[PDB]
Amino acid sequence: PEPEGPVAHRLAAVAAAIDHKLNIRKRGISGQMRDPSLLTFQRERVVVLSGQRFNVTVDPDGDDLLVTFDDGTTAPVRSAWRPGAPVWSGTVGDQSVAIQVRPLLNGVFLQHAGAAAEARVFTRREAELADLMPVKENAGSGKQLLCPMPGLVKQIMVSEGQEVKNGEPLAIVEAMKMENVLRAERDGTISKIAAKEGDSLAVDAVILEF
Amino acid sequence: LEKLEERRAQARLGGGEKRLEAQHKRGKLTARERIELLLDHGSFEEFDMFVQHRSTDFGMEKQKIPGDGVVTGWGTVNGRTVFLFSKDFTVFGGSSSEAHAAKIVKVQDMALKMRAPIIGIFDAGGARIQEGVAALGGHGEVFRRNVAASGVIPQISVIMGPCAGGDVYSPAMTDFIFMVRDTSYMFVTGPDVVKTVTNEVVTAEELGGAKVHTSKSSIADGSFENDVEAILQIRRLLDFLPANNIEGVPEIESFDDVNRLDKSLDTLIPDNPNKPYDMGELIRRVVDEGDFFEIQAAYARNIITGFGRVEGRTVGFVANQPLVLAGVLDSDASRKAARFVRFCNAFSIPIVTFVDVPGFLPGTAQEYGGLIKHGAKLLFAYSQATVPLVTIITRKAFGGAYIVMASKHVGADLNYAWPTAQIAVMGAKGAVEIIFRAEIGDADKVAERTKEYEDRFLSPFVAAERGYIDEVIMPHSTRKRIARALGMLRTKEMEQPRKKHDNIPL
Amino acid sequence: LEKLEERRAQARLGGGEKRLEAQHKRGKLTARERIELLLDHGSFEEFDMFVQHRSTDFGMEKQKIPGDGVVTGWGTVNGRTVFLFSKDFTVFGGSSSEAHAAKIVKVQDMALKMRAPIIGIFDAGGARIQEGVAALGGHGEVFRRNVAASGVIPQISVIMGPCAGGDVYSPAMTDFIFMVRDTSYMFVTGPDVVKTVTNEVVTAEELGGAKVHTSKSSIADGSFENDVEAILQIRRLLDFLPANNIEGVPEIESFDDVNRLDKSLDTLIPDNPNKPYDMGELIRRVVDEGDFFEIQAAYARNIITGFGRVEGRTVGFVANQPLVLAGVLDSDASRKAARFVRFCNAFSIPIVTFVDVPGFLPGTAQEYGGLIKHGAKLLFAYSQATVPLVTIITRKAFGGAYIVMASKHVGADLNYAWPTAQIAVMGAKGAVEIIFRAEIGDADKVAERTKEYEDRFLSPFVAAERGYIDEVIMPHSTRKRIARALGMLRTKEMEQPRKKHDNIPL
Amino acid sequence: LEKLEERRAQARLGGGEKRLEAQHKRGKLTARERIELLLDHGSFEEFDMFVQHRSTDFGMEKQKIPGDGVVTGWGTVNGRTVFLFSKDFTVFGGSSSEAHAAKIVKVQDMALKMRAPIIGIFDAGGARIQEGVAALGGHGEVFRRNVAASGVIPQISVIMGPCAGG
Ligand SMILES: CC(C)(COP(=O)(O)OP(=O)(O)OC[C@H]1O[C@@H](n2cnc3c(N)ncnc32)[C@H](O)[C@@H]1OP(=O)(O)O)[C@@H](O)C(=O)NCCC(=O)NCCS
Ligand SMILES: CC(C)(COP(=O)(O)OP(=O)(O)OC[C@H]1O[C@@H](n2cnc3c(N)ncnc32)[C@H](O)[C@@H]1OP(=O)(O)O)[C@@H](O)C(=O)NCCC(=O)NCCS
Ligand SMILES: CC(C)(COP(=O)(O)OP(=O)(O)OC[C@H]1O[C@@H](n2cnc3c(N)ncnc32)[C@H](O)[C@@H]1OP(=O)(O)O)[C@@H](O)C(=O)NCCC(=O)NCCS
Ligand SMILES: *C(=O)CCCC[C@@H]1SC[C@@H]2NC(=O)N[C@@H]21
Ligand SMILES: *C(=O)CCCC[C@@H]1SC[C@@H]2NC(=O)N[C@@H]21
Repeated sequence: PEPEGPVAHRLAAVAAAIDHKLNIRKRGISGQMRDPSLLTFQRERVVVLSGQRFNVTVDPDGDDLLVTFDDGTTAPVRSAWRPGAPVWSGTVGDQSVAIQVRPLLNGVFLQHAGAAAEARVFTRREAELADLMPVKENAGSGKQLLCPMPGLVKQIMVSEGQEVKNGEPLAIVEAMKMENVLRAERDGTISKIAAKEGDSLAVDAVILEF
Repeated sequence: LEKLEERRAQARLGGGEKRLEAQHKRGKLTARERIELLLDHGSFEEFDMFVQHRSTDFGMEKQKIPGDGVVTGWGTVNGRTVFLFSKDFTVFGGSSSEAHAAKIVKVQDMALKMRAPIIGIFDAGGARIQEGVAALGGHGEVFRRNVAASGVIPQISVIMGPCAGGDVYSPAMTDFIFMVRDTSYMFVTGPDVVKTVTNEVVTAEELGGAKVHTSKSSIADGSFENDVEAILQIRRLLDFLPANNIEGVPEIESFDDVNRLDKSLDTLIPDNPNKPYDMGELIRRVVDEGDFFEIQAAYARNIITGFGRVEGRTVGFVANQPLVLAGVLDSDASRKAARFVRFCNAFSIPIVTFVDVPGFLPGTAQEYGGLIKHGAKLLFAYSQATVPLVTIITRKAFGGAYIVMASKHVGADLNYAWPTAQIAVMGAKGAVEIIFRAEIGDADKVAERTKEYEDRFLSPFVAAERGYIDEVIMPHSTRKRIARALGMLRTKEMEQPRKKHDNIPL
Repeated sequence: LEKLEERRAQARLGGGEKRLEAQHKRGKLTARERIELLLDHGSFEEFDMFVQHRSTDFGMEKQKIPGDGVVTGWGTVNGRTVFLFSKDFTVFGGSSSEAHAAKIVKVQDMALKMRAPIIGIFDAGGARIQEGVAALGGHGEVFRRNVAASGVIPQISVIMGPCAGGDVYSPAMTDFIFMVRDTSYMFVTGPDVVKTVTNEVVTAEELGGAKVHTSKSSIADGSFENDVEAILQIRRLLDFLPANNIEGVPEIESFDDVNRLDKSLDTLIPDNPNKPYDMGELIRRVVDEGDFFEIQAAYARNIITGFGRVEGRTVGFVANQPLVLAGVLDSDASRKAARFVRFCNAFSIPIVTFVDVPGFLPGTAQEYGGLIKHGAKLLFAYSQATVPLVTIITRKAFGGAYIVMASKHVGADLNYAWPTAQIAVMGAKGAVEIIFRAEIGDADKVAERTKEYEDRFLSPFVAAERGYIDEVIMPHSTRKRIARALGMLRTKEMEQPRKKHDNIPL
Repeated sequence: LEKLEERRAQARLGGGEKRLEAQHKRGKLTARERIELLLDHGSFEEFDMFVQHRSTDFGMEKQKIPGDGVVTGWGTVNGRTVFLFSKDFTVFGGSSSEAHAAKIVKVQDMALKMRAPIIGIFDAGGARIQEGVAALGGHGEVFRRNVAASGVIPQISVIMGPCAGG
C-alpha cells in the first residue's frame, strides 16, 4: 500500500533530507575548476513517491533541516543517520520515527508504518524532463522452466498442482562439483514434471511446466 | 541585437517542430535536453552554433541547417571540467558530414589539450551518402584522435538511438559504452543487406539491441531503463574517475570507518565444499557505505568487475563468482577482467582481487575458440601492472588459475589468505590417481592416500611456509587490513622496460 | 681430468638409452640434436649442465638426474647472437620444476640484458605434480619475464611435442608459435577431464593438433612436416627479424634491380567485375627475388600477411585476397592483421598494404561474435603506428573498410591508386536506391541514374581531386614506386602522446 | 589506359598555351621548367596533380583547372632528399586558395616529418579574392608551419615574379 497523509509527508521529508546530506557531501570533491563556496544550491525540490508529486523547499536551520510544503505546512527533520545504515531513526515534526532505507538507481526505497514506496528527488527541470519518459511493461517468462546449464538433477522440491511465487526454489542442478539452485521467475501452478531426481540434462532442456 | 537572438532561437530548433515532437513521442529526449541534464546548471558553453554544410550535390544546397547535426561544447560536472558532443537525429538522421566531423575534431583536440574527459552521445545513421568520399574522410579524422587519446583522458560513449556503419567504430575504441533499452541499437551492416545475402529475416532489436550487446557480444558495459536514468548514472560514474593519467583518483569525505570489524564474514564460506556463496556480498561489505558501480554485470557472470571507494578514494575490484559456472575462468571472463585491469593501470587506480577458482572450463568449444590466448590476456594484464595490487584468497586456488589471479609470482604487492583457503596443484583425487598410477587396483589404499594428501596439501600452510602468502587472516579483519595496505602502498613507484608498446595477444 | 669428461658424457644421456631410442622411434629428435641443428657449427655454450632438483617427497630423492629436464644456453645464428632453451621429454616427461624454471629464468634475464632474441623449444607435460605449489611458483616467474620482454626482444616458440596445462601460457605471450604436424599438440585441459565433465570422447590430435591450431583456433602461425624442416625454417625467419627494438632491420646484398618494370601487371585485374584474382601473385612479383615468408597462411585466408625484402631490407605486407569470401573483412582477418601490424610497429619494420575490399561480412554470426570491436583492433593498430606506411588500392575500396585499410585519414604517408580503383561510399545500385527512394517504382529512370552514378563516382578521381590519393600510377610501375618511397621514408620521425600504455580493445 | 596519360598531358598545361607563351615572352621560365632545372635528372615525384577548387561564387564553378595553381613534390639535389613547391602564374595569377594552401601544407608537413630541406618558388599575387575569408585561412595554416620548422630544417625562398599582400 502506498502511504497517505502525515505518513506520506514524513516519508517525503526524510527523502529530501537524505538527498540534501548527499548533495552537501558530493560538492566537496577534489579537483574542481574553482572553489565550491562560490556556487549555489537550488532550494525548490520535487519529491516523487511512487507517483505522488510533492513540491517542497529545503532550508538548513541550526544543524538540522526544515522542509516546507505547498500547504504552508512545515516539518523540521533531525537525525544522526549516515549512508550505509539500514535504519533512519530521528525526529520529523514532533514525532520520533524509524524508517527502513534501501538503495536504488537515483533514489531510495523507504518503508514506514506498513507502507512502502520508491522515492526520487529532482529539481523542477529534471522533473519536467523525467515526465517525458514512458512507463514500460514487462514481458514475462515463457510458461516453463528450462535448464540454463548442463548438469545432473540433484533434488526436485515442488509437486504437481502447486501454486508458486517468485524466488521459489524449484530444483537443484549440480555441475562441476557445485550445486545450482533454480528459482521461479513468475507465479503459477506446477502442471507436470518432466525431470526425475538423478537425471542428466542438456542446455535448454525442460524441467517443469507452468 | 534582437536579430542575433532570433538567429540563436532558430538554430536551436534543428530540423523542425514536427520532428522534435516525433522524437518526444518515441520516448526520447533531444540533443540539447540531454546536454542540459548532464551538465551543471548554467555551465554549458557551446561551440560553432552556426556551422553549415558546403555540399552542392543531389539538391543539398537548398537545405542548409545551422549546426549541421551535432551540438558541441564544454561545461562542468560536480565542478570538474568536461567536454562533450551530442548528435541530433532530426538533422539528416544525425548523419556525419565534413563540417559535422570538423566540429567533433575541434572538441576532441581541445579535450586532449586541456587533459579533461570527453563524453559522446550517439543517435545517428552514419556517413551522409550525398557527400560521398568526403564524409568518410571526416570519420577517419575522428578515429585517429580517439586512438591518440587512449590512456591519456577517459572517453565515455552513450548510445541513445540508432548507430550504424562507421559510427560504431568510434565508440568501440572508447573506454566504456552504455545503452538505453528498447530505443537504441548498434550494428555494422543492417537488416536489409543481411536479408539479401544470408536469407535471414531479423529485426533491428534482434540484430543489435541492448540485450544482445550486454549479454552475448562483449560490446556494451551496461544498459538503463530510459534516457534520464542513463544520464544520471553517467554523472555518477564521472565522480569515480580520474580526469587524466597524471592527476590520480578524486577524493571525498567518507561516512564510514576503516577500523570496523565484520563478524558475519566468519560464517560466509559453507562447510560443504559443494555449496556456493555470493561474492558480491563480500564486495558490498568491504567497500565504503555499501556503494558499488558494477561494470559488465550481465556478461560473463562467472567473474565480477567494478568500482568502489575505500577511505574515500576510488578502488577497482575483480572477483571470482562461485554462483555461476562454479567460478571457473573462461575466455569471456578473461577478456572482461583483462580490459578492466588495463584501464585501471593506465589511469593509476589500485586493484583488489578476491580469488575462489577451481580451474579453467574444459571442452572442445573453449579450445577451438582460442582459450590459450584469451586466458593469456588476463595474465598479461596483471603481470604488466605497476599500480598497487592486493589479493585475498577465500576458498579455492588450483593450478594455473592460481597463478593468473594476481599471485605474488606475477607481481602482486600483498597476498592474504583466509583459513579456508586451499592452495594446491589440483584436487586430491586426481593428484593421487597420477602419483600412484600403478596402484589403483585397490580401493582402501586409495582412500588412505587421498585422505593424507588432503591433510597435508589442501590448506594455506605450504604456501605460507614458502612465503607465497604474506599472512593468514581472520575474515572479520578483511576491510581493516585492505584499508591499511592501500594507504601504505600509495607511494609505490615502478616502471616497465622502455618500448614503443607491448605486443599483448589479440 | 677424465672424471669430468665422464660426468659430462653421463649428463648428456638424460633419462636413459631406452627412452631416447623410443623418442627416435616416434620420429622425433632429442633436445640436444635440436639445439645442434639450430645453431651455427661449434657455437653452442651451455649453462647449468649439473643442476639437480631438491624435492624429498614421494621418493623423488632417489631419482636425481643432472640438468632437471631442460637444456639452456646461447650461440649464434648466421653470426648473430641468440639465447635458447630446449625441454627434454625423457626427464620426468619434460615437466617443469623449481630448478628447471630457474634455468629458464637465467637465460630469459640474460637475453633481456643483452638485447638479443630468445627461442624456446617445447616438448613437455607441465607442472611436475610431486613438487606441489613450488612448481607453480616457478612457471609464474617465467610468465612475468615474457611480459617484460614483449616489444623489446623478439620471442619465438617451437612446439615439437606435447604441451599441456600451464606450459601453454608461455608460448601464448610470445610473438610467433610454430608446430610440427602429427607429433605435437596443445591444450589447457586434457581429454580425460573433457570426458568426465562434458561426456565427449576426443583424441589429443582432435583436441589440439596442428590442423586445429593453424586453421580454426587462431593460436599457431604455421606448421611443418618434421623437426628438421621446422628448425631450418626458424633459421630462415631469424634472418628477416631485428635483434631488438633499437637496431633496425637487417640488411643483405640483393641480386634484384629496384628500377625494373612489370608489364604483365597491366592485365591482372579482369574486365568482368565478378571475377577474382590472386593477390599473392602481385606480392610475389613485387618483392626481391620472389622470396616471401607468409604468416598465418592456413587461417583467415581472406587476408594475407608476411615478410619480404625490398632493396635487401625487410618489409612487411598486408593484403586483401579476392579468392576467399570476396576479400571482405571479418573478425578473424582483422585479428590476424592487427597482431602483425602491432609487431611490425614495435620493432621498426615498414608496412606495405594492398587494398581490394568491398565491405565487411554481414550476418548475426558476425555481430553476435563481436565484429564491432574485432574490426576496430585493425583500425587501432594502423592509427597508432609510427613506422613508414605505403598503401596501394588495386580495385575496390568501399565505405569504412576503405578507412580501416591504411587510409591517409588514419595516418598513411603515401597513398597510390591503380587506374581500375573504385573509391566510394558504396555501390551505385544501393547509393541511388537510397538517394532516389521516392522514385524506385520505375525501371528506366533507375537504370539511367545508376549509370550516371557509376560514371561520376566509381573511379579514383573524386578522391584524387580532394588529395586523398597522392597519385594515380600505372600498374607496371608499382615496385619502382614502392622502393623509391621507402628509401625516402627511412628518416621518418614521429611520436605518440605520453602514456603508460593504450587501452586497445581486447 | 591512354586516357590517363591524356589527363596527365592536359594537367601539365596549366592556364593554356597563350599564357605560357606570354610568360616566355617576358623572359620567365614556367613552374615545371623551374622544378626540372633544380632537381637531379629523373628524380621528381609529384603530389596532387588533379586537385581542384570547390568554390561556387562569382562564376568560379565554370573554370576548374587541375592543380589549382601550384606544383608540389619531392626529389634529390646531388643525391640528397629535398621537398619543394612552385607557384604557377597562369592560374588565377598564382593566387592562393583553400586547396592550393592544402597542397603546400602537405609538403611542409612531410618535410618536417622526414627532417629534410624545403624550397619555395614564388610567382603570385596573394589571396584569391573570389574565395573570401576561406583563402585567408589557408595562408594562416602555412604561416604556422613555417614557424614550427624554424631552426629544425633549412627553408629557402626564391622570388621569380610578383609577390604581393599576404
Ligand atoms: C539509421 C537507420 C537505421 C534509421 O532507421 P529509421 O529510424 O527507420 O529511419 P530512416 O532510415 O527512415 O531515417 C530518418 C531520415 O534520415 C535519413 N538518413 C538516415 N541515415 C542516413 C545516411 N546515412 N545518410 C543520409 N541520410 C540518412 C533518412 O533518409 C531518413 O530521411 P527522411 O525521413 O527524410 O525520409 C537507417 O536509416 C539506416 O540504416 N541508415 C544508414 C544508411 C543506409 O544504409 N540506409 C539504407 C537502409 S535503411
Ligand atoms: C604430457 C602428456 C600429455 C603426455 O602423455 P603421453 O605421451 O601419453 O605419456 P605419459 O603420460 O606416459 O608421460 C611420460 C612420462 O612423464 C610423466 N609425466 C608427465 N607429465 C608429468 C607431470 N606433470 N608431472 C610429473 N610427471 C609427469 C608421466 O608420468 C610418464 O612417466 P612414465 O613413463 O614414467 O610413466 C600427459 O602425460 C599429461 O597430460 N601430463 C600432464 C599431467 C596430467 O594431468 N596427467 C594425467 C593425464 S594422463
Ligand atoms: C599580382 C599583380 C601585382 C600582377 O600584376 P599584373 O601582372 O600587371 O597582372 P594582373 O594584375 O592583370 O594579374 C594577372 C591575372 O591574375 C589575376 N589575379 C591577380 N591577382 C589575383 C588575386 N589576388 N585574386 C584573384 N585573381 C587575381 C588578375 O585578375 C588577372 O587576370 P586576367 O588577366 O585574366 O584578367 C596584381 O594583379 C595584384 O596586385 N594582385 C593582388 C591583389 C590586389 O589587391 N589587386 C588589386 C588590383 S592591382
Ligand atoms: C570431478 O568430477 C572432477 C571433475 C571436475 C573438475 C573441475 S571441472 C572445472 C575445473 N577445471 C578443471 O580442470 N578441474 C575443475
Ligand atoms: C548486391 O547484390 C549487393 C549485396 C551484396 C553486398 C556485399 S556482401 C559483403 C559486402 N559488404 C556489404 O555491405 N556489401 C558487400
